[PDB]
Amino acid sequence: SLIPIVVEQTGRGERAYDIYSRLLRERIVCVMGPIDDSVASLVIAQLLFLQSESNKKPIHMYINSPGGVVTAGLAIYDTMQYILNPICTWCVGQAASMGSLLLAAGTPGMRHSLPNSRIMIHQPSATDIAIQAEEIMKLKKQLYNIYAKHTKQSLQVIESAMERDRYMSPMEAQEFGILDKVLVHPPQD
Amino acid sequence: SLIPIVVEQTGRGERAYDIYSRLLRERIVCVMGPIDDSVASLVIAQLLFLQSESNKKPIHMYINSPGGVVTAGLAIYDTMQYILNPICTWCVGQAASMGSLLLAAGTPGMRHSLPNSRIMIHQPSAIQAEEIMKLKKQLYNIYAKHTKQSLQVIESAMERDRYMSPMEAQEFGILDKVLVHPPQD
Amino acid sequence: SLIPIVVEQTGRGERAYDIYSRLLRERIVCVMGPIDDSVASLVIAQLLFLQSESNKKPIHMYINSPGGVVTAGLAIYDTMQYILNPICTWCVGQAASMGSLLLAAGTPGMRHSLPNSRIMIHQPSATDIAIQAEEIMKLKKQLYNIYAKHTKQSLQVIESAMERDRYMSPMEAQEFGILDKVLVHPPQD
Amino acid sequence: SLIPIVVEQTGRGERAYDIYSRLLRERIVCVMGPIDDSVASLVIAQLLFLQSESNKKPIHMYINSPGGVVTAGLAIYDTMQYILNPICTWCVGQAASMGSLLLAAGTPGMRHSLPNSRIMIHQPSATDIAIQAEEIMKLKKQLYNIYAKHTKQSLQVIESAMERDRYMSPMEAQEFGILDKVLVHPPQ
Amino acid sequence: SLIPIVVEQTGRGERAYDIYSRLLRERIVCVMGPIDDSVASLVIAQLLFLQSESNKKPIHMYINSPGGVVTAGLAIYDTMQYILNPICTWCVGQAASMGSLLLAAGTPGMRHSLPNSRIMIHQPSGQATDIAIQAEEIMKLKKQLYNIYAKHTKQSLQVIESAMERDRYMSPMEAQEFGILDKVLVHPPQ
Amino acid sequence: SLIPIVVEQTGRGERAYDIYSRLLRERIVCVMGPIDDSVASLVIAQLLFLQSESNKKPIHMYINSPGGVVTAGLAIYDTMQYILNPICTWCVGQAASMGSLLLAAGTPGMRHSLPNSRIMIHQPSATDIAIQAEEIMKLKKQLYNIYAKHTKQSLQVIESAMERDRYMSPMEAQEFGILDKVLVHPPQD
Amino acid sequence: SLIPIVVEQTGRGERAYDIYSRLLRERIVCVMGPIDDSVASLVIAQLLFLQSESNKKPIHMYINSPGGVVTAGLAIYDTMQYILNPICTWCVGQAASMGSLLLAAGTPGMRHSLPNSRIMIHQPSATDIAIQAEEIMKLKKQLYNIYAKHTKQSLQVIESAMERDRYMSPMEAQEFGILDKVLVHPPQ
Amino acid sequence: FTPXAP
Amino acid sequence: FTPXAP
Amino acid sequence: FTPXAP
Amino acid sequence: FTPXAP
Amino acid sequence: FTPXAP
Amino acid sequence: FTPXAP
Amino acid sequence: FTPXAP
Repeated sequence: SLIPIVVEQTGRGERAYDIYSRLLRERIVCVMGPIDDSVASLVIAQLLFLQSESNKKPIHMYINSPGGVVTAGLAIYDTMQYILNPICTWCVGQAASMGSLLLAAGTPGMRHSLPNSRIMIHQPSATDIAIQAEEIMKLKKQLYNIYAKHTKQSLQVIESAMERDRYMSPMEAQEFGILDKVLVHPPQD
Repeated sequence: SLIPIVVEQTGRGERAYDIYSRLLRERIVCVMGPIDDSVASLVIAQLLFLQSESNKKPIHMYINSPGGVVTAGLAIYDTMQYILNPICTWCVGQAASMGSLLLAAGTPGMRHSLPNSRIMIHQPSAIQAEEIMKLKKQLYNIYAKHTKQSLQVIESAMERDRYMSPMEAQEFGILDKVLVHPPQD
Repeated sequence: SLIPIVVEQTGRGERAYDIYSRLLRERIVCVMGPIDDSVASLVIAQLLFLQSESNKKPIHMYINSPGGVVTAGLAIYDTMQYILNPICTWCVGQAASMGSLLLAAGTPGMRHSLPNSRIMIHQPSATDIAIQAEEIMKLKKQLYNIYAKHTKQSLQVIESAMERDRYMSPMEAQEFGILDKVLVHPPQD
Repeated sequence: SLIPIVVEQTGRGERAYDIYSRLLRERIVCVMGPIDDSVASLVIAQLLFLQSESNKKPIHMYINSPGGVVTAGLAIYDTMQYILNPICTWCVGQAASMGSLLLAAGTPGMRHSLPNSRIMIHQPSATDIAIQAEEIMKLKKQLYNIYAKHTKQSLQVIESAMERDRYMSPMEAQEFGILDKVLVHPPQ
Repeated sequence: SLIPIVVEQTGRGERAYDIYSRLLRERIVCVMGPIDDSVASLVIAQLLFLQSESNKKPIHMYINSPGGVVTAGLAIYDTMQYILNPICTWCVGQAASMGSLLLAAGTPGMRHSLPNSRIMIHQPSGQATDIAIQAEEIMKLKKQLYNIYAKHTKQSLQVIESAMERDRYMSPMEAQEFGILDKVLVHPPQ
Repeated sequence: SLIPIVVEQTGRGERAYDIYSRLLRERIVCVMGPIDDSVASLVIAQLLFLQSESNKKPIHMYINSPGGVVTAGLAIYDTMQYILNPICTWCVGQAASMGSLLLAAGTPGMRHSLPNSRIMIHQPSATDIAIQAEEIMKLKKQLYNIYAKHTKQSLQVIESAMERDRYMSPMEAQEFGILDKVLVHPPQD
Repeated sequence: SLIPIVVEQTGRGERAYDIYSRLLRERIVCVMGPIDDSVASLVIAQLLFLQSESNKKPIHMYINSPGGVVTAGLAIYDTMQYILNPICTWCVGQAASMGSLLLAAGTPGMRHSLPNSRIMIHQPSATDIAIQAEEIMKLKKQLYNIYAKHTKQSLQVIESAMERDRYMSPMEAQEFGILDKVLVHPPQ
Repeated sequence: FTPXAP
Repeated sequence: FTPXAP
Repeated sequence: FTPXAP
Repeated sequence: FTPXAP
Repeated sequence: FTPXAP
Repeated sequence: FTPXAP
Repeated sequence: FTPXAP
């Protein structure tokens, strides 16, 4: 599909960006669709580049994603931890399995979602290779710990919620420790 | 399907655009074909961008879609609510399933169609059973608000496997004006 | 198939176009092959752009199509009505199904065809989503109206004829009221 | 098919064209391979553009085609007639079916071929949408008239000729009225 | 796959060419792989363009090809004859079927091969016609090939037809004795 | 998919690269996904380029990879041993099979992993031609000697380890000799 | 896949070179993967270009290849022989079948491999259009003769060796005569 | 679509 | 196609 | 999505 | 193809 | 990933 | 291939 | 690969 071109300001004399690179200029990183090693590669590159430009200004990570390869998803999460910047996460459409994990890992207070989004932690059912019984269990326990850490729930609560094959509303995900704000409109008042 | 390039005079020299980026310059956002996450994030990118260039100038969203993934469609809907601009919607060709929900979510009075369009609110016929249900009640509520019809009149219409004329769509509450030509005065 | 590049001494200096952008420059909108939503987006964009450059200068629409998606063809037809410009239509090769409905929707007296073209108003035995019986008929009936409007023929005469699986010579299409002059070479008056 | 870029020295410096766009600068229109709606689209666009630049300067159509969609061929043939320029047609390799109709339709005396090309007017086996029997017979007669008009032969001689499943030599094609000259080397 | 870019310097540089456009600037036409209408059209366009830049400067035709569509090869052959330029043909890798016809058609004295090339005059039983072809039409094409090889190898039609029956490749030395090429070159001479 | 364009400002006017070419300018070389002869040739090309910019400045290899074609990983390995520059390897996501061998081949003291990465030295049950049993054994013995050289473990310990079909936590890989440091956040001083 | 772009700084130094085009400036010809007629075109083109720029400055062939079409490989081989430049050959990954014939064919003294390469002269059990059996032995005898010239071994030794379905370590390859030096690090 | 969108 | 379209 | 991200 | 076309 | 690589 | 082509 | 090639 064709990606449109926008021209900005500007102190140089205009510039013309593809729409997505211009969103990069406002320090926004789109995480869209399934998460594989290529998506993780390009997200991590974008986080690193942004931090190199300013290890201080917030980075805004918009998530619409059904999940993906867990090791790729972990690669992103670890990058989020490592960089210094505050990271706002913004759920649009949905954030399921690995996508909901990246959402929960934004810096506290800065994890939002839109009103109609859907949020799943349950986990299908993938992997780059395959795979022993002990390794997939090892990988889940790594997700148990990360969800506990950021939702401030207990293991046995996280594990029980994950066994349930269902999606949460934005406000139910908030009560669980995944989100902080559900905005219909920009706030203040 | 090569897309053509047009010449513009601007404030300084002479810019060239592909025809779709030129239409974005007039704050027009084409929403054509099936709606999926890739399309969803393209429309939303254009919506956020346009608001950033003006909190206040209207955005025109031209629609010809047979629907799509409901969460990608909702993603766009929520972006339309959040954004502060007025949003004109304009049905060309057809607006079915999520397509007609985006048509309806324009700011009131600025929801139009051309005379020969078709509008469908019926859903076309992987997740658990309860979630398809929770997702459809979500669609019921959104249509309810913007049509000002009640919940039971929406759950009835969204069950008739049928299309409505533009004027029938106006009566129901989905759109406001039906235009064959620009208005007089 | 690479599109040829042409360069223009005017300018001003000199600019280069792919031959189709060069035709559009001059207000020619090419409608070739099957009509689907994508073609309709393109034609409609080209139409709206040309009108915004001048609502008075005529727009030439060159047709060589076997038909296509009914809703996309109506979408183009509606835009032709809504814009203010004169519309010359010019059938090259063939205009069948929605293709001939576009030819007939040119501004009266400005609907042409080359000598050996084939015009078919009969519908083939698609839509975007598979569709109910009552809805096909609604779509067919508005095909009857539109066709009756621009031919100055009665719904009954359009409803026959459209039942014949036939194709008309350009002369017959004229007598029937689909096009206005068939031209072998350009006229003198 | 990596199309090479050539650089030529026009006003007022040097510009770089792909080699086919460069041939279009010399008023040359290439008709290669099976002729369909897209081919007809580009060819017509070029003929329209070239007359737009001069309606007197000859246009050269280089043909190596085994045929194609009959309506698309007719679309080209009709725009060959409408435009006012003289048109040399030049056949390399083959002109068969609709290809040899375009060959035959260049302005008289200016229709050429190289010595080993093969020309067929027999129709194979067209059509974008599967068609009824009376419609394919109406097209075949449109072909018959066009061939009889430009070869100065009778409909009956055209018709029984197209029944023969054969190619002609460039010499035969010229005696028959499709070509004017067969050139091995440029003339004096 | 990826085609390299090279930079040359001229009275107006700098300048960047894709390596193949660069070789075309030295009047080299690469004829590589199976010959079909699209190759014949690209090759013929180069030939015409090069003669229009000079109808006297030689033109170098590097040929590594297993054969191709007969009518496409003949379009190339006929255009080699029609242009005025001396044509050097250079066979690298192989010239089989219509490939070795193009090899044999260079200007007499200017047809070369590298030493490990393989040359084949036999026709295959990878298409050889665009559309399906009657038996008399395929015999006419093969007689057109018979005449062309004979003219350029200075052999008799009988010697040609007998040779094309044999399903074998020749060495560059054999191909030279037979009249298909003139010089086998391991290294530049002198 | 769409590779974002970033603009740096250092700084004659401003130049623009795709984000990956921009990372290469910070001397980073990405080794993402399966290693085949094509990625071998890209990685090698980049290592050689950077060594010609500077023989001394370190080169950083970010590795997220499930392994790949043995001889192509050795081409990479061999190239990274041959250049003069120190090489920091950095494992995000996973380094399995030849991935983990490339992680292990960085300069001692300079091999890192993020905390949730998974490291495997088990080979899968990977070569361009079909090859005899004897030669498969020769390739594996080559792997044995390399891992032995870079962990400073014994051949028996290495051969015993690779027989087990399992991944390692980064901490276990550090204790084993595969890498030197595990980092959640940048170190102080 | 995304090929990185490098920006050069040398004098008038800008130009965004692609990474491979930039290696070509340094007189490096990459020969990666299986050799077919298109790879042979590209390699010859680079070789002929590099000599055109300097028929004295060395040229470097980096070879990682499992082999490929025999006549494409002989096309490259003869071009190496035909140009005057010294040619350094450098094997990373592997050089199998026609790949090691090109490796063995660089100028004596300038044939290298990294230490973990695999070198195979056994031919695999290949051809543009199928071939008669007398033809496949003609091609194979050409292989024998070439490998014999550059390894300085006897036809018996070569034939006996090519019969073994095995790969050689680079030290083994060196003792056989296929290459001259096996480098772990640059020498001093 | 002007007027009124835009 | 001129005259007359354009 | 400004305010507040950015 | 000159002379004569063009 | 700086500090330390780069 | 120079000399002699070109 | 320098030194020695190039």
